[PDB]
Amino acid sequence: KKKNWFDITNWLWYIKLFIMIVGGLVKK
Repeated sequence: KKKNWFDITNWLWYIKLFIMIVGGLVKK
């Protein structure tokens, strides 16, 4: 489990969604 935690693909969804939740605030 913890040895595979470096696979950014697990938490990549929250990164892609960060642009969706902000919409217009994406530029900061």
